[PDB]
Amino acid sequence: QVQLVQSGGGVVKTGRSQRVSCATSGFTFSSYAIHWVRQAPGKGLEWVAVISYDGSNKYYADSVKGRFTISRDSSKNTVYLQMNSLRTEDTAVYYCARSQASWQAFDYWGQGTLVTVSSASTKGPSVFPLAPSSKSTSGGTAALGCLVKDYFPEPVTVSWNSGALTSGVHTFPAVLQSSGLYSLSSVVTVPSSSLGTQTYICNVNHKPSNTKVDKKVEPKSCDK
Amino acid sequence: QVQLVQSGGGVVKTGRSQRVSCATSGFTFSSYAIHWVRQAPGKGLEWVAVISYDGSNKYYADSVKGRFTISRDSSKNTVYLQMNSLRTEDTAVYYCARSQASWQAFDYWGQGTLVTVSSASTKGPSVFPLAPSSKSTSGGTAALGCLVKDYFPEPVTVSWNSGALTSGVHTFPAVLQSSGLYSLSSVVTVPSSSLGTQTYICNVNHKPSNTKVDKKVEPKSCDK
Amino acid sequence: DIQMTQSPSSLSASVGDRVTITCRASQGVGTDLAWYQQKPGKAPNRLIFAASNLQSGVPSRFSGSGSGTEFTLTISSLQPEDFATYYCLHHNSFPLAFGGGTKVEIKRTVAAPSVFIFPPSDEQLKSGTASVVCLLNNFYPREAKVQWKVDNALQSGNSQESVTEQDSKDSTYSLSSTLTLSKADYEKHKVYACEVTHQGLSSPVTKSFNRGEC
Amino acid sequence: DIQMTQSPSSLSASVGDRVTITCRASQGVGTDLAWYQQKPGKAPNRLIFAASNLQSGVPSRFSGSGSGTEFTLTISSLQPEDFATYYCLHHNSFPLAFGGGTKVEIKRTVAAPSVFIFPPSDEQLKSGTASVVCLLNNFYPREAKVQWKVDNALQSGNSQESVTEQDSKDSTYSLSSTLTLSKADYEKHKVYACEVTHQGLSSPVTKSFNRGEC
Amino acid sequence: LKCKKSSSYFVPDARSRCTSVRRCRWAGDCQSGCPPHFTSNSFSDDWAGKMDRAGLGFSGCSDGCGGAACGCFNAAPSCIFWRKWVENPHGIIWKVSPCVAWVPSLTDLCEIEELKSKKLALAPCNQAGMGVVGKVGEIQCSSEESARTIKKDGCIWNADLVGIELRVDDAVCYSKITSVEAVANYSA
Amino acid sequence: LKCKKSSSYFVPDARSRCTSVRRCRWAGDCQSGCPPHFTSNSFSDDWAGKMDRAGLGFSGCSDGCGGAACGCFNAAPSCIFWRKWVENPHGIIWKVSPCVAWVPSLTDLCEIEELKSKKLALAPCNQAGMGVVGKVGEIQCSSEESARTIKKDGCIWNADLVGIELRVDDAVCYSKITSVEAVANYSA
Repeated sequence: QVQLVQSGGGVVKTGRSQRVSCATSGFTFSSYAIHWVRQAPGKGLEWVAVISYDGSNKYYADSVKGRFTISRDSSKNTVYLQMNSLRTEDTAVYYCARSQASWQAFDYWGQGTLVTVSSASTKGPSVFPLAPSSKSTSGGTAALGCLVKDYFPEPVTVSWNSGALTSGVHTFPAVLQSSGLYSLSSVVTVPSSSLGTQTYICNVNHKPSNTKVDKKVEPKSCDK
Repeated sequence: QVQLVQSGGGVVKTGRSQRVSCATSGFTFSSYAIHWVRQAPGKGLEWVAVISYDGSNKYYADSVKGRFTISRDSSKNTVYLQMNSLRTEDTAVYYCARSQASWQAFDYWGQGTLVTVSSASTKGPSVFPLAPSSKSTSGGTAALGCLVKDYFPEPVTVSWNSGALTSGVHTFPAVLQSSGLYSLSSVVTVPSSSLGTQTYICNVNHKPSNTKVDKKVEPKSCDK
Repeated sequence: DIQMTQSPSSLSASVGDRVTITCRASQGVGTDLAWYQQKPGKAPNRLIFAASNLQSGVPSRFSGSGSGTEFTLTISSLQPEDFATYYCLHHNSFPLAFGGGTKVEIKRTVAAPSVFIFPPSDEQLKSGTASVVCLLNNFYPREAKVQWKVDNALQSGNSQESVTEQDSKDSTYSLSSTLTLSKADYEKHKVYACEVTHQGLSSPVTKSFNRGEC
Repeated sequence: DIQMTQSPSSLSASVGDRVTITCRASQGVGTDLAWYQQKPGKAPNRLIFAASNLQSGVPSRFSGSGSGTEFTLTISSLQPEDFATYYCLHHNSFPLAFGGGTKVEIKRTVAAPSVFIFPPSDEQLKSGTASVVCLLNNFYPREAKVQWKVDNALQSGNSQESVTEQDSKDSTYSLSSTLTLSKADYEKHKVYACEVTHQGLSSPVTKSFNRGEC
Repeated sequence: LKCKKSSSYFVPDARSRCTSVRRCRWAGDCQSGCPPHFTSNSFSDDWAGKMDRAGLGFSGCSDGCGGAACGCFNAAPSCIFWRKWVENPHGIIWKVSPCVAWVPSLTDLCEIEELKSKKLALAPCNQAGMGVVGKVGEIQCSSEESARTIKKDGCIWNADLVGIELRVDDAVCYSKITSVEAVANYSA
Repeated sequence: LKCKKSSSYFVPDARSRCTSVRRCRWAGDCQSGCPPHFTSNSFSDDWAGKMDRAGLGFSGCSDGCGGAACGCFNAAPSCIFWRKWVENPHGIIWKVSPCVAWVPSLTDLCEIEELKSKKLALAPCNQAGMGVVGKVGEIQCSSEESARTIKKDGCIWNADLVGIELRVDDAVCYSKITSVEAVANYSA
């Protein structure tokens, strides 16, 4: 069966270089063109470039033309996308896909190689509590969480009580603050009556900085 | 046996107040004077104050006279030291000890109840790595650690690999930086050959901010 | 340059339904057009090529048609997996181009959010910045208006929002709004409120706290 | 005001030894003087009162003596537990006052420190401050001078030191010095060294790292 | 005004075809996919074999459906080999001659003489030796014999003028070839 | 100059004694420490009872060692009952008169008349009714008869003028009593 295996993602400074690559089996490499399609986080698909069956024809989207290179190596069954003078917006999952003529639709996709382009630099997550009170008592069911602020780069995974509090949790997708650091949240609703008997601890994973963080969210007195 | 049980410690903002107390058994409480002595962190003993057999005479050192009060509650067998206009230097473990006359030597002591007086506020520990390399290879034995920097208030308890790395550890006393936050260190010796086959994780537990932090210490490339 | 516009940008529909997404181009693109199914954070799949050809192996309930500037993808009977984002691509000329996409979400009954507000933690204030958090919890449909008022003065620009995906058990979303302010601006005021506008609420709901009491 | 000086400020002695600590006052304190044994972070204990009375329950190998301004605490035969800090107190007048203290530790053969140097991490650098740490490890005696050199320029004032108590198993110490600088001052320079001067080392040991190769 | 003619080439009447055959894994072509010794100039003895083995055209292979549902026992993902090519069924040929300068008796115009009908025409065309998609001379032959059957030898092209799209049991050719006759009766 | 005498008191010639008896846990009184009904004016029938139960002085009790080497069967936490007191063994008394103002014919002067010898002296002294430690009249009796045997009835004092410290089988009196005699031979 037909397959295309990317590799080479990572973090990269705004302005620097990166090489994503796409190595294919299943078919006859030098009969098909290859395209790159990229997807910013939670955005649409965007077409990046394509190289013809023999490398003679290369065409580029208008947003990277003049900055990206596609190329191909008959012997390794591989296609390379070179990315120079990278900018922050270029951050995306880069999928490579097969196409027989260079102008036809793509059929088989790659799994994507993620590229994150930021002037930021690795930082650990500050985990804060979001403490319940009678300002979150909604029918004798209260809501409490962790605010995981000012880290880089994604992902951090937040879980509750080391596995035993799952139902009723929502961990929200990161935002990116003007700084270049991520601000995600994570919350659970439990019953008000357990708010005095039950301990609640979130477990944050930032393996991009080998950090691990446990936080106990305890009630606060907001009816003074 | 004669026994004396203090209580009432804690942290307090510079300028505010605190009350520690001493409750006695074994003897005839209101036949004995009671003394208070404090021990600043890693310092000598300093003599603080005293209340005579009946409260009628109280004497205070030159540094707390005008700021501390001693008093006593015959029915509860208690002596109280109230400490007002607290300052940073007053940070100490506070001991109470018996004396028959108001001027004799102390005989039986209390366990000490700790007072921390600071203009600071609760903070989590930033945990940074101390990575082994060819810059700490001393006879085929290398040293790796954690820097637990910029926290308040003590203690942080440090363990390694959640405990199965004990032999050869040195956990240092916290220092207190111009900032006002503690910079303790912690290190372990390992044999070099295990630096790639063995994982090393330090576990910093700071329950004063309900924080826990695991840090993975791995080698870095310094020979380029 | 050619521009592919999809509509509806997203629709909500249910199992057994018929679903029709329209892709529309700003120039002729003949029959050089294709349709893709993308389930979340996965590789898209080709559904349709030549604007009418069923990608080999895609179910017969899928069908494409059109030419020129109009194309219509049609699932006769939405089956539970057919929920995804759906994309059109025109390959009539270089550069190629995709459409915006149409997300096909689950339609369920109208449900109002629980709203909770969390003032900035003390450990966070102390370092120099305050993150006030508003939570709208377990609501449908995904659309909701969250405005922050500081002493009945509307704020503008200082918010970020974020929404969870349609939950696996009730088909309801949850929005979290993080209001980041300087510690000096946070302490300058007493009553902080997030005000929620939703289809499931007859008039907007306010959740507030008074800073000194916390 | 009376001023109590002990000496030696600290001594090293071994089992079976004879030990003599002297407390000295700046005025008469008669015989109103008392001697306390404090192991680290534990309850102080009273050994001697009236300058010469053995506290009820204290071993006979202890004895106090003196009067006026000089007092002598005396162990005839140091036993393993007697390692501790020892303090005098004069209660001749109010305010009472303690002496400086005498630490009596274990004496062992001379041993050289392992010396290691740790540069600041990226996760720390990038946020704005660099703490270089020098570690001196498993050595005796406790006395050691840690001088920081930045590009062959000796540093002064930006360090802290921190020493473990005499380890329970070999009688060896370990010092760590934390050198805090701004990231901007750290990045301005190439060759960083900590220089350890200790008796067990024939020449001062310098351990360095060069900023760029890491 | 007259055309100052540089050299000239031949264009065929190219009607684009394609074919594909699916062989099983158990076959002798197929091992863990497609032979690397199959290339854009290999042929299969199995194809709808009328094929002019000396002609301009392109080949390739891919794995297809393999299973107990696609013609080959044991559930083996099977090989599909395909050729997309151009052919000149009616022997039609046009001589194209670029005009280097127009001379009394606009840029990038060319005289296009039909060879049977000798009917003349004017249209834009590629310069000799450039299989540029879009203009007359996508396919350029160096000799009337080469254009008569689009010999692989005398004739050039891009092979992306022709697309193929595989299906289960046949495939679907596409042609992006600009037709001479569709540029040379409007300006004839 | 002459002395202006206000309300005047008597000072006894105080010698400080003290005593202790150790009863083990079982001598009735003794329990998980000392009985709470023993106070700073309690007496024991055991302390060598020549001592005046109508006299000025302070008492108390403590746990001692419990052990098979500590006087008590079973290693029992033992009671030590102790009384520290003052006494006037040679019956001497001084008439002390604070001088409110020096008057013609150095604050805090007082006449100290001895009562047998009629020996006079001038010295610092407490104002009447103040057992201020350090000064003549730390112990003040309000009557020549009370100064004669220092009754708790006629006399005041701070009881911290006498310190006691217990050992295994006795205790050691310490005395901070300023001797009248030692200020009234120097300033006689």
